[PDB]
Amino acid sequence: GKGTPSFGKRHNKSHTLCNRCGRRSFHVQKKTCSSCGYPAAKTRSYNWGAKAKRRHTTGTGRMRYLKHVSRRFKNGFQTGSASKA
Amino acid sequence: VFQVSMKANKYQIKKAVKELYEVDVLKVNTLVRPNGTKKAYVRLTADYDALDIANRIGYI
Amino acid sequence: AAQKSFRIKQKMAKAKKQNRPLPQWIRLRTNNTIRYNAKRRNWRRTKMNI
Amino acid sequence: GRVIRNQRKGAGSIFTSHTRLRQGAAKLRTLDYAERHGYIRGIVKQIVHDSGRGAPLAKVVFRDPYKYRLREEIFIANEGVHTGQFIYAGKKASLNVGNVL
Amino acid sequence: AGVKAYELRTKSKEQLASQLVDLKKELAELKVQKLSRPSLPKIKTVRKSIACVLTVINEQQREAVRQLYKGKKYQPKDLRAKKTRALRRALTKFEASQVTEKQRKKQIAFPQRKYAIKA
RNA sequence: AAACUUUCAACAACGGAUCUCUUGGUUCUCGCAUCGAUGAAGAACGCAGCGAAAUGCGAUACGUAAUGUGAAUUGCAGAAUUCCGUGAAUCAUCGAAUCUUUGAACGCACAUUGCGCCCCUUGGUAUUCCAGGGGGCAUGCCUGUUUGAGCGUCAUUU
RNA sequence: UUGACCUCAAAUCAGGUAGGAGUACCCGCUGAACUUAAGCAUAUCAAUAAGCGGAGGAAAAGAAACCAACCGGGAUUGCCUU
RNA sequence: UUUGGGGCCGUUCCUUGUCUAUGUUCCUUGGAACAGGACGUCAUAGAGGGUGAGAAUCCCGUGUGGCGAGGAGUGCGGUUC
RNA sequence: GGCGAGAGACCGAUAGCGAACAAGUACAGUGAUGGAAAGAUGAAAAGAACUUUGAAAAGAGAGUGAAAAAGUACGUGAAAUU
RNA sequence: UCUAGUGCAGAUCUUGGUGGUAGUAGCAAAUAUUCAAAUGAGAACUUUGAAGACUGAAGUGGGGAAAGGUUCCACGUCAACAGCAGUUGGACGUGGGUUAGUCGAUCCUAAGAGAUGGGGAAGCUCCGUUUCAAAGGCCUGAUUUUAUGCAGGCCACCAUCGAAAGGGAAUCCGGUUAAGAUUCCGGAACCUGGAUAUGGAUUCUUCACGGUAACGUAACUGAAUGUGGAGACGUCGGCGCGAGC
RNA sequence: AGGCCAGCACCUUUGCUGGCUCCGGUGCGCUUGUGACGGCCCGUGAAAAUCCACAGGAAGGAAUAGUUUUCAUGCCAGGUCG
Repeated sequence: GKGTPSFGKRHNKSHTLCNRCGRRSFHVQKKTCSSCGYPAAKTRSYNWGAKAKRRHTTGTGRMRYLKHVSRRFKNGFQTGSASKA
Repeated sequence: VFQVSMKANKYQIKKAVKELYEVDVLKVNTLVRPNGTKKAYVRLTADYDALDIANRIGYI
Repeated sequence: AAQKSFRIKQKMAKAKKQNRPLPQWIRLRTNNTIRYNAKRRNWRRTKMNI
Repeated sequence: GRVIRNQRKGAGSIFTSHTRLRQGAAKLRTLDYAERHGYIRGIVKQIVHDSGRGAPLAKVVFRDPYKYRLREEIFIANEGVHTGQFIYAGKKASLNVGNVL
Repeated sequence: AGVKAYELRTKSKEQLASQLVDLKKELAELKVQKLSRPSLPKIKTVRKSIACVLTVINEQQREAVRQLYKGKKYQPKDLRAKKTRALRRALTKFEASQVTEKQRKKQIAFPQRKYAIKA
């Protein structure tokens, strides 16, 4: 009964949600995410996990500041305001 | 019966009602509606009348 | 379960607000390519995995 | 070939000692000044069974000479020791059973 | 309809607070009218008017504090320049134009003369 | 002889090839150098008069302000003084702001929307208790300040 | 006694600073095997991939403890070539 | 024998707005003319796109120059202390 | 790689980036990771009033349209198979 | 003329699609259904009533943990699903719904995990959890420039996380809804924390009396420090007693 | 209160009024809790928080008035998540 009845015995989550990635990879008994490396400082990445990088990298989100960075570089990082020509 | 921020608590609700509606409030029972919101059942003293102040507000 | 956590309940509420069909005025708008919802989710068929 | 049992035994996740019911480590009183220049009296208050150990233990109690305090020790009981029993530890102590000469 | 930032700027602080509480009460009225009714956009006009009011107030306070900290160093970390981490951590044109008096002498005595070559 | 099987054609079907398209991709070239403790990348949850998503945004929530244009948005509804004008608009531009809870994440924690300490202030007849609001408390290191410790050590006391 | 010094410390002390991300190129460490050898162990794949640390718009290098043996040249990088 | 520093206007660089010619004449077909035909125009503009079908000549643009606005700035040209 | 521009004896929706579309999406897996399919009505919705049969869906007429041999199971509409 | 991703019958080829087999195998465990009425276009199955049967309290009953997530309840409703059917449904559509001082989490620590100091490691990070560390806060106040210093005094564990079944402060009845209730309504209680007034008690023998005693009481000063108890505990046997049945 | 019954009323919100709700017995009975004992062990069968008491005697207080708030009564509040 290594198959079906054991799958019936299967009901306790090894993994739950993580607060840095939100992916349900936070091993409770180790206290680590299997995807971001929480609660470590760094973010978990590998150059064999190219797809993983591509999935979790810059630009898959809002870039709440970084789009405006390039706009602002174009305008030369200016202070002040307009003058009502 | 009010719909309420998830950041709020019973002291806040009681004081806010006393201010906005010029009433006194006996007790407060809150819950989280599974649409994500908070709901508050707010019981006053027997002095005031909830019907009166609700059809004063302009809902009924 | 009954004894649950607020995060779970939060995600559940969001799911419940997602689980309903398209608006037909969106079906009416200009240049529209949407006919139906395809992010639709039913407890019998697929689980959230949370 | 595998690593074998005697080698796994040294990491010891499951081979560690089951150290719950053990009343403490059965060490003698510390050798401070009273022991190495005179003697000092304590009292065997209670003999008990230590788990994993076939020899019993004797919760002895002394007094602190430096403070109003009652530092309790754990001795391994010898044959003849009983409750309420005065234990004399030190250098000029007398040679009877239970003493720490 | 709604409100106008220029006349708000002419108005004073307490006038703005009164405007704000009025708008908020009106918006609560509008939400009960909304649950009674099918549709109501006047609530959206109200929303953006409240937003502009709070914006104006913020600008007034920040300008007060700017002209308070004026002409001295150590102004705070939300009235300073935002430019970028690296540019803030960079040198100044002063600190980068600093020289040894030695190199200043060598400059002044032997600078790149502007010459030309035909005859 | 029919029926049935098979074959061919016409019409109808299943199905989605062929043809013709094309806001995409790929490759080459040119040019510029711009993330973050002043809190990033990312994540979660939430915001529209009527939306689930996408895109946008953060309780000032498909956006505010400011500037420019110059009268639209549009699926519906509504709005009109907003039209010879400090002014429409899912407009463009963008120099002032907001920037929920998190995250290098920084009061201590975290499978808890958990538990504290300090300052200012308000109420409850309250330095102490309770609650509300506002502001704060990470670590390592640098320079400097103040308070120090050590017969490590100097002098000078009587 | 009082005041210095030396060294070591503490403060929610005054001011600042580093951390993380991205990583095509760049500086370094670390470090394989499949493979080729018609086998295979040196060797080769490779002073490579993976892993780790750290930067910029370029980096690194760089004004010779150099090349040379000439009638001598003259920082560095790079292209052709050798 | 030889020397320094600031201002201004220009100029350079960046960003960027706006203006800058020519047929929608006739006939046939067609649902529609951008097609065919006839007659013409501009062209330092016949590149490209759009519009009911192959559109230089309908629209945006292109080409040509022009007129501005805000920034960087010592690169330098004149002027001033 | 990032930001912005231009080009091609390139691919033309089983091709070309995995992704021309609400694609790193739905979905699977405890998890690391894996990872799709799916473009075209018509110039314009003018997207079929009205009558009739039917419980209705739909049908037959009518009508729109240049064309329903264009009816959201929509450009054309092969074959297998029927 | 140039140039190629240039010609398919095959590759247990790839992707998609389609067939014959074939209206076939088969839809057969769990003792079992029937009569009428109503609805509706339409009833073997929906609803009601009547009958016959079953589970038979170690149950097909009533409530929960893990998990699931809104399936809960209602109204409408049958294109797809419910391997027949369908007027029904855990389906489709639209809404509504989960009320706590006393139930739990939160607190405690267990096995254990894991920072700091320090030490290793090229380095991601490893060891270790009181360690070769200068590792802190508790109380009375003293002043009445005045807030909180200075007066003292005290102590030295020396992070934190870890159980919704362990330990643990305290709530019961009746009623009520479409769906909730030890939560809401009514009534009747208890606990913690913080304020405070009266009564009561006690005292001129200044901090209580009685009792031979076991010990009793409406209360009836008591800091630092220290000792002790409860928390705090196996299993089986038979006996007694109690509660409910 | 709740439960069992009776009576009189009405489109109806619909009730309204009355009574009873008593006294016992048994048991190796079932389940469960508990008490005092016994038996078993080379097995003797968690910890901490928290609470209380005691020893001790710092300190503080009465008389024209004090001391006490572990006695009684009285006042306020009791969050967050499920």
